[PDB]
Amino acid sequence: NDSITLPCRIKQIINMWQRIGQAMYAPPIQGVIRCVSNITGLILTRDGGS
Amino acid sequence: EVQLVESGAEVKKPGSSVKVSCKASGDTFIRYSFTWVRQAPGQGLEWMGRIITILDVAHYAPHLQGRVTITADKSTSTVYLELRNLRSDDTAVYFCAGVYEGEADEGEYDNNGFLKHWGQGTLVTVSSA
Amino acid sequence: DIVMTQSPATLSVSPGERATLSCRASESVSSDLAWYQQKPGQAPRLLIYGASTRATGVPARFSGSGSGAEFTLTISSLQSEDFAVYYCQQYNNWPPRYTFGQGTRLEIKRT
Ligand SMILES: *[C@@H]1O[C@H](CO)[C@@H](O[C@@H]2O[C@H](CO)[C@@H](O[C@@H]3O[C@H](CO[C@H]4O[C@H](CO)[C@@H](O)[C@H](O)[C@@H]4O)[C@@H](O)[C@H](O[C@H]4O[C@H](CO)[C@@H](O)[C@H](O)[C@@H]4O[C@H]4O[C@H](CO)[C@@H](O)[C@H](O)[C@@H]4O)[C@@H]3O)[C@H](O)[C@H]2NC(C)=O)[C@H](O)[C@H]1NC(C)=O
Ligand SMILES: CNCc1ccc2c(c1)C[C@H](CNC(=N)N)[C@H]2NC(=O)C(=O)Nc1ccc(Cl)c(F)c1
Ligand SMILES: *[C@@H]1O[C@H](CO)[C@@H](O)[C@H](O)[C@H]1NC(C)=O
Repeated sequence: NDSITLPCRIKQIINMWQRIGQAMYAPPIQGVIRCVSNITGLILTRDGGS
Repeated sequence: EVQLVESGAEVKKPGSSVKVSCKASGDTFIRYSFTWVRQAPGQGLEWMGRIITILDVAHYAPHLQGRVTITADKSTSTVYLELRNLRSDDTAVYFCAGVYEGEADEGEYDNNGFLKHWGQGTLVTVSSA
Repeated sequence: DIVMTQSPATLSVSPGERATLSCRASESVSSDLAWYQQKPGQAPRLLIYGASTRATGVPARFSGSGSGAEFTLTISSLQSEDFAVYYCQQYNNWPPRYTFGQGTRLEIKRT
């Protein structure tokens, strides 16, 4: 029952999703950061072919 | 690292406006911040203000605010300072400084404040003669 | 207005000896301070950043520490080319309003 891993970075200059813009924020916090979820759906896209 | 060459020293008549340059060379240009600091002969250091390239935004000093203007240009890899209403009380030596920041182009950035590399420091004489 | 002051107004000490300097703040500046030495007429040099660590490519005989409003730098054993004026500088506040210290003159303790 092995798992999968993914290389998650933390950014600081992002393109806002509310508008057409760009934002900055402070560097990350000092300490341990955890986060638990469970994907329940997703978004795909076809590919024009024959 | 990078190297910061400057322009040639200058003399300006009072009540004028001065422009001064500083060129950097040695590495990818955006990934470094920049700052301008000056010193009168044998005195402390006068923090003038700084600029962030990747966003191209500059911050200025409170009691200097109004007659200052920093600017940059990613094409030619240079930095310009301009100062307005020249007054003889500002003859001094000037320095352009920088510091690495991180993978800006990929959205990483840490906004350091201190000053790693340094230039020589041009000299500006504002006076009657 | 946040203001720092160097101390003493002048330190003097002979070779083989240690120098001690203390920078003074007006509020709590958590870990934002830096130390540069300037030989007269020369481009200054970065010694301590983060107020707790040493630069790269620099002799290990320097070290500082401190917090709150009191900071310090000490060098245990002077050498022949450590004769320069020394400045402390903070970069804490945002929006950025940075400021520089006074600077203290350092020459040998010798008659
Ligand atoms: C999908 O839904 C889930 C369910 O909520 C959600 O997961 C939750 O995510 C958040 C953030 O990722 C988690 O919240 C953190 O939880 C830790 C754990 O706290 C323990 O102790 C508290 C004490 O009261 C208990 O109540 C609690 O039950 C836990 O046992 C908190 O400690 C975190 O607070 C810290 O982080 C904040 C970030 O700013 C700080 O501001 C805050 O002050 C705390 O900081 C302190 O610790 C820091 C650690 O470095 C330190 O640096 C600071 O200086 C300070 O000392 C935070 O509340 C939450 O636990 C998750 N729930 C789970 C896993 O069940 C997902 O996020 C959501 N999906 C998405 C995409 O968001
Ligand atoms: C065919 N593609 C259509 C398409 C493509 C790209 C984008 C849109 C539409 C909308 C938006 C454009 N407007 C803008 N960028 N201001 C842009 N999306 C975003 O910027 C965006 O999701 N940011 C974002 C940041 C942080 C988090 Cl946590 C996050 F969950 C999301
Ligand atoms: C997915 O995780 C959330 C948060 O822990 C939890 O409330 C939810 O019950 C989980 N999935 C389901 C549908 O059980």
